[PDB]
Amino acid sequence: AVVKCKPTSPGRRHVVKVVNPELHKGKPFAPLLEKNSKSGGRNNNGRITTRHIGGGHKQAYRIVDFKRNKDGIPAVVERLEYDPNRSANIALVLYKDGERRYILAPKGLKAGDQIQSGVDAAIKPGNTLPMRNIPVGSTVHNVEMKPGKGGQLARSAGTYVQIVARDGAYVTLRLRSGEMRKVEADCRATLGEVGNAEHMLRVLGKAGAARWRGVRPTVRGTAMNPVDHPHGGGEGRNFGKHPVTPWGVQTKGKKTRSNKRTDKFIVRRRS
Amino acid sequence: MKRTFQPSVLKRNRSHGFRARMATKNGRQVLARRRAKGRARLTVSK
Amino acid sequence: MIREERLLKVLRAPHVSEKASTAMEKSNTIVLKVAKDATKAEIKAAVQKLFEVEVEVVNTLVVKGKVKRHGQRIGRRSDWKKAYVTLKEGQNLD
RNA sequence: GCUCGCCGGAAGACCAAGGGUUCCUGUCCAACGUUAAUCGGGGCAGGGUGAGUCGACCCCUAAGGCGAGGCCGAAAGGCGUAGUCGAUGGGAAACAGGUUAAUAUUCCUGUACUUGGUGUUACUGCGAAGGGGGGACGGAGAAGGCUAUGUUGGCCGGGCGACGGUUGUCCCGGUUUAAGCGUGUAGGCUGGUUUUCCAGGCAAAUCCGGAAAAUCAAGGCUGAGGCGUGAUGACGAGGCACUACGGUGCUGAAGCAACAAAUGCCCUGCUUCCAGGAAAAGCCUCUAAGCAUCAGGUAACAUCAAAUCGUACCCCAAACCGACACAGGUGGUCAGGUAGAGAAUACCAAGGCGCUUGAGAGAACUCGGGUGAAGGAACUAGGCAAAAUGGUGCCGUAACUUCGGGAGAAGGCACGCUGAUAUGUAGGUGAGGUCCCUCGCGGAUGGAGCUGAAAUCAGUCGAAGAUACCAGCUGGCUGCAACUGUUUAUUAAAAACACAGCACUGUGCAAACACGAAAGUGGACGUAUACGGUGUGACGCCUGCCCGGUGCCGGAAGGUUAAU
RNA sequence: AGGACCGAACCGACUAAUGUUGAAAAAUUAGCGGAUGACUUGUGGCUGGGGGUGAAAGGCCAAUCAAACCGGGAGAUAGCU
Ligand SMILES: [Mg+2]
Ligand SMILES: [Mg+2]
Ligand SMILES: [Mg+2]
Ligand SMILES: [Mg+2]
Ligand SMILES: [Mg+2]
Ligand SMILES: [Mg+2]
Ligand SMILES: [Mg+2]
Ligand SMILES: [Mg+2]
Ligand SMILES: [Mg+2]
Ligand SMILES: [Mg+2]
Ligand SMILES: [Mg+2]
Ligand SMILES: [Mg+2]
Ligand SMILES: [Mg+2]
Ligand SMILES: [Mg+2]
Ligand SMILES: [Mg+2]
Ligand SMILES: [Mg+2]
Ligand SMILES: [Mg+2]
Ligand SMILES: [Mg+2]
Ligand SMILES: [Mg+2]
Ligand SMILES: [Mg+2]
Ligand SMILES: [Mg+2]
Ligand SMILES: [Mg+2]
Ligand SMILES: [Mg+2]
Ligand SMILES: [Mg+2]
Ligand SMILES: [Mg+2]
Ligand SMILES: [Mg+2]
Ligand SMILES: [Mg+2]
Ligand SMILES: [Mg+2]
Ligand SMILES: [Mg+2]
Ligand SMILES: [Mg+2]
Ligand SMILES: [Mg+2]
Ligand SMILES: [Mg+2]
Ligand SMILES: [Mg+2]
Ligand SMILES: [Mg+2]
Ligand SMILES: [Mg+2]
Ligand SMILES: [Mg+2]
Ligand SMILES: [Mg+2]
Ligand SMILES: [Mg+2]
Ligand SMILES: [Mg+2]
Ligand SMILES: [Mg+2]
Ligand SMILES: [Mg+2]
Ligand SMILES: [Mg+2]
Ligand SMILES: [Mg+2]
Ligand SMILES: [Mg+2]
Ligand SMILES: [Mg+2]
Ligand SMILES: [Mg+2]
Ligand SMILES: [Mg+2]
Ligand SMILES: [Mg+2]
Ligand SMILES: [Mg+2]
Ligand SMILES: [Mg+2]
Ligand SMILES: [Mg+2]
Ligand SMILES: [Mg+2]
Ligand SMILES: [Mg+2]
Ligand SMILES: [Mg+2]
Ligand SMILES: [Mg+2]
Ligand SMILES: [Mg+2]
Ligand SMILES: [Mg+2]
Ligand SMILES: [Mg+2]
Ligand SMILES: [Mg+2]
Ligand SMILES: [Mg+2]
Ligand SMILES: [Mg+2]
Ligand SMILES: [Mg+2]
Ligand SMILES: [Mg+2]
Ligand SMILES: [Mg+2]
Ligand SMILES: [Mg+2]
Ligand SMILES: [Mg+2]
Ligand SMILES: [Mg+2]
Repeated sequence: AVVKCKPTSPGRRHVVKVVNPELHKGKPFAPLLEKNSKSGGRNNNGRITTRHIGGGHKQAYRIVDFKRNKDGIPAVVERLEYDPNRSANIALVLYKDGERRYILAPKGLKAGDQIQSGVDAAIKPGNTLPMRNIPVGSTVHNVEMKPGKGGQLARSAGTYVQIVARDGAYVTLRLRSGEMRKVEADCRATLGEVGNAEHMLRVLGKAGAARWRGVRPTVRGTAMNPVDHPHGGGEGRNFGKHPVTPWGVQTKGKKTRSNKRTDKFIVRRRS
Repeated sequence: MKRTFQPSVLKRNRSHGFRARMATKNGRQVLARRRAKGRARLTVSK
Repeated sequence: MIREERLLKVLRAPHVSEKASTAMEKSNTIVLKVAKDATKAEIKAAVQKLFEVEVEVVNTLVVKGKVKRHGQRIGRRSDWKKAYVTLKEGQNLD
């Protein structure tokens, strides 16, 4: 439920919260946590590789089952939890033999439902089965690219991938970007759209709310000196040049994909 | 005002001390230069 | 058992002082200048054998040497170690 | 020595960092000290730092560093696994009193505590590099219970007043006491217990996790403070004595209650929010190989051990960083009275100072202030600077608006003291007494005593009652930027940058991109509701025409065209 | 509840005066802004010079920055003084 905030102060004027009352109001499950130390966008050389990353609230990492290998054993869903590590909410599930794991929460999943992986699983939102067992034309998420590698496609808060075709060893997918990609028919996928679909309806409202998420401010390139950026300089506002990166690569329109290994897997590009 | 030398013995020895010089190759060449010049205090280290 | 040869090298000198004269008559504690690497057990073993007297406890402290100037040349005296050796009651020592 | 003045959320006290003998005593006055100096942080000599509990070391890890092999690289070397380092965080335990010229939670007196050794005695499943638990964690807010501490009364000791009065509802001073041990309270959390079973916890497991069934609602965990003990002690105003006038010795009364009360404690709580809040060991537990009456295990008692290093002194400063005995800078802890919302501010206590040139004179001029006739911005680039406003309560408050604001708009009234209501009210606190009780740190009832606003009425004083310090000038029009924020350390704080938003574009994951000869790493333990780049810059209404040029994207028939 | 309000600590530096061989190689005095947050601070770490870092002033990188410092080529070169 989106909640428009009342304008008691500027900085609360434009805030829309996304309030989900079903999330667990307690501590997360302690065995599945581990330390997630921040980086600041800096590699092992100490240099800033990717800009604008730094600060933000401390975040513990939640070990999430993407591989989803407990086949045959049914699992009931204990509660839904908030995950700071990702945009989608996660679900704490309890198998029959007593193991607890975290999965990505699908759209219609709530506390108390039963999920089950494996080939003999039913087709309800939550089950995970190889895509030679999933009917053509259904919406799945948490899709593997390689069998047993773990789900890599359609993991962000409201995404999903449709299965449009199958020719023997491959299935053809309609990715969320609109790209048509071939994936082997033995890769696991999880039924239904992924949960937190109204995540994109939030508006942060103030500058500090982006600093809470560890997003340092972005200085636009024309506000610099020519030693700093190709856009920099000028006596006033001058931009008489084609828009490039800080490293002189065209940005408005120039393609950058240079992977000739995976070109056989791409049916059509995005539009 | 706050001036540029704010001393700390721990930071003085980790940065300029004896074992910090002997750790790397160029730091060992620093101690070879000071021995060739004949320094009384070969490093920072007390 | 501390070896008998080391126990002869532990003790250096008695320390004469106003505080040493006070501790001998009130707390019954002698003040000794000891070797610098000597520990408390080595002092207690040395005083109980070389002076033939019963030691209750030994407290030690290291005296840092002063910086003096002979003429105009700077210099530093040696660090030495000081022991407050409390004898048991009834025991007496010169 | 007596006065005077100054600080007193510090200009007092305790440390860390840093310094390194500046500490204490004797002695010296050349140099050093912005003067003299008998003095000194100066010279010279001597003295001074005492730990099983404080701290370090040590056990443990964070960021990070190093890194066997390894991978990579002309060489140097780079990265990194197992590991091993690395506190600023986790990990056993001591308090009170006394004492030195100088140290004390270290010495002494008193009373404790912890962890290891060995050794007997009783007891017998022990065992890890493994499993589990615990350690173990955010911001904000709300009270409640307390204590530190203060005030008043009582109590004890002293006093009866240089000048009117002062045997009293008078004045002065004291009224202190710990860790530990016992009690388990306010209060917080929690359903217990037994059996059966179990694709989980890499194997195992009695443990944890999960299924059952049965039974009991009441056990457990945490917990400030209080009370008791510690304590017939210690401390204690004063006296009594000697006096090197510094002191030293001796003796010692009362040692209670009420009320107020923290930013400290319960509280690592509770409530709530989204931005979703270290790790590892100690500690607890489970078994694996192993061990089989041995080892080990816990239990009592006895005994032994607890090393080494630091401990002086300054530490918002004359001792540290500033070349100086430099209006600078410097993290933590302690937080008395009166007024006050207050850690503001005024004056004070404890405590510490008067800032290492003075003495006169009382010109111009400069510096920092005070007041000013009449006028009141005529000054000026410009009300720069000054002056003015200033508190609380109540009344009242416009355009406009995103309905929150504007707004403390503006403007005005009241304000002291005394008495009465009421010898102190409403309220707070809550004793005896009585009742009840699973009996206690219990529950009612009960109101003594203490504390105590605020208001009305009456009176009264001054020129003036928010009387000092303290403490908004206000309104009208308009440019720009939405805002809070940011910036040229040291002439520019702005309309510049950032910003939420918006859009374009790239990017299918071994992602684009970036740092790297490379290995790799960041992006990201993320996956197109994601990430990078670029422009614009909340919000409202909107964003028109041009693809010739320059880019970019798509095309592949022809022309042209490299090595070969 | 709040990048909410008033206001000390604390952080900052808008205006004026002083000072300009200063008390001070940027400070004092009287005002001033922020003051639960994009806050501030201790300790330790990491990024290195055509490199870092930069809410972007060509700012900052040890009183030095349109390419730091130190040593070396080195007695660079100087139709100039
Ligand atoms: Mg960015
Ligand atoms: Mg942006
Ligand atoms: Mg920007
Ligand atoms: Mg610019
Ligand atoms: Mg350029
Ligand atoms: Mg122009
Ligand atoms: Mg033009
Ligand atoms: Mg002792
Ligand atoms: Mg010692
Ligand atoms: Mg000296
Ligand atoms: Mg002295
Ligand atoms: Mg002297
Ligand atoms: Mg003289
Ligand atoms: Mg002189
Ligand atoms: Mg001296
Ligand atoms: Mg300790
Ligand atoms: Mg490491
Ligand atoms: Mg090697
Ligand atoms: Mg390495
Ligand atoms: Mg270690
Ligand atoms: Mg520490
Ligand atoms: Mg520690
Ligand atoms: Mg002292
Ligand atoms: Mg463990
Ligand atoms: Mg908190
Ligand atoms: Mg009390
Ligand atoms: Mg009189
Ligand atoms: Mg009289
Ligand atoms: Mg009295
Ligand atoms: Mg007690
Ligand atoms: Mg001391
Ligand atoms: Mg002081
Ligand atoms: Mg000073
Ligand atoms: Mg002076
Ligand atoms: Mg006060
Ligand atoms: Mg004050
Ligand atoms: Mg002076
Ligand atoms: Mg005059
Ligand atoms: Mg005036
Ligand atoms: Mg006038
Ligand atoms: Mg007059
Ligand atoms: Mg007049
Ligand atoms: Mg005029
Ligand atoms: Mg004029
Ligand atoms: Mg003015
Ligand atoms: Mg004024
Ligand atoms: Mg105009
Ligand atoms: Mg602005
Ligand atoms: Mg502002
Ligand atoms: Mg400036
Ligand atoms: Mg300025
Ligand atoms: Mg990678
Ligand atoms: Mg712009
Ligand atoms: Mg246009
Ligand atoms: Mg065109
Ligand atoms: Mg065209
Ligand atoms: Mg083309
Ligand atoms: Mg605010
Ligand atoms: Mg600044
Ligand atoms: Mg000021
Ligand atoms: Mg304020
Ligand atoms: Mg410029
Ligand atoms: Mg500089
Ligand atoms: Mg350079
Ligand atoms: Mg150059
Ligand atoms: Mg040459
Ligand atoms: Mg030359």
